[PDB]
Amino acid sequence: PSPEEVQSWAQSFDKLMHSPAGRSVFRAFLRTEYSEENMLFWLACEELKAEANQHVVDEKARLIYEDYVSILSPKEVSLDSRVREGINKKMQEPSAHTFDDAQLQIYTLMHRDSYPRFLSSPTYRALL
Repeated sequence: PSPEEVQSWAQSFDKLMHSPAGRSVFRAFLRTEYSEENMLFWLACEELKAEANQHVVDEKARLIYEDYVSILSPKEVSLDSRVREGINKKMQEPSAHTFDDAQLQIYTLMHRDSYPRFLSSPTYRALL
């Protein structure tokens, strides 16, 4: 929580996701703009990598395809296109890298829509 996490996260993005306190401040600022669901969408996607098993890989795969692609609330991650078909075709016999295309597209939305304002958001200048 020192000006290092602040000066460090402003020079590179990895340091922001490769640390517990980073994923935290980002989880809060986003909550304001009502853009936190995408946050979990990243952990749930990068969580399936600590498995790559086979039996649990299927149950969990549904939680992701169910909690979003199916239906649940207006908080549906902004996504739906050529990828909606690739996920439905790859859904059979999934793997620890099926959302690699979806999880990527989103990580880009936060980097492009949240980084320009986060670098100047009070949540980050509030500790500066």
